Amino acid sequence: MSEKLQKVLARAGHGSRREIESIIEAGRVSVDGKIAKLGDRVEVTPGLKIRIDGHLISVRESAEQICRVLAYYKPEGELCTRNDPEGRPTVFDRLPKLRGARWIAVGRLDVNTCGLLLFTTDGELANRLMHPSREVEREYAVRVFGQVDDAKLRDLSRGVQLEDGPAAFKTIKFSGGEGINQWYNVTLTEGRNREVRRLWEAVGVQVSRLIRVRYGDIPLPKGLPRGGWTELDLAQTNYLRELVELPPETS
RNA sequence: AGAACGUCGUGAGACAGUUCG
Repeated sequence: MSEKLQKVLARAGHGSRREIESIIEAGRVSVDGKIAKLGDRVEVTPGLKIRIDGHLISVRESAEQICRVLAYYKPEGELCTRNDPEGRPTVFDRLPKLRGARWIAVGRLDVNTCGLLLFTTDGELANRLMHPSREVEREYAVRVFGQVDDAKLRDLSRGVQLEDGPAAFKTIKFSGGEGINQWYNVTLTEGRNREVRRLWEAVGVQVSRLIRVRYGDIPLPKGLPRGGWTELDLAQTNYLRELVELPPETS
């Protein structure tokens, strides 16, 4: 009943897992006064003393960790990265400051794509939401141009061959016309690169606009400005946890 | 082949990884 040291320290807000591995590898991290090595595990208990460069780090048990969730209306022009080699804007730039924890992005969006991005302090929740084993729904509003008929919708639902293998939309619903364009709401239960655009392209349809409008049981909040965040309340956080079989928080 | 982040994993490697660039 233990965890890799870098998992614990990342949860505590002291860097990413792999960043922390570098610090461990450099002999800078100790447990109970003894230098830790890469791969070491610890069991968080009240008296455990983990230090980085001699400085004590306050840590928490995994199951008792802070589980906050934000809904963010990700705007075009921001990257889903914590460290862009080129220094371009990121989705983390305006999120509220946290100590003793950090925001984890639940998946990524393309820079030029708008829509809902969840963040959470709880990396178990994050992975359970992202990993396709639990088949969490991602819903997009898609504006397309091209011939579409029920046969095409059938093909997209039953599986088409993409460059990186078979893929299918889980649901597809016509949501309205506009000009020489139609809107559809579609869902996927995985998240391959540009998958929504590439599915439509595979059946000869081009995508002019693409907005992520729901992740799991959390819709893009009504009235949330583009580029704005809002924090989910306890009930909503618990609903999201329950979706991926995590127990509810009481706080 | 340029990166990020989670999750497993005494470090060798992994995921039904994530709409990265």
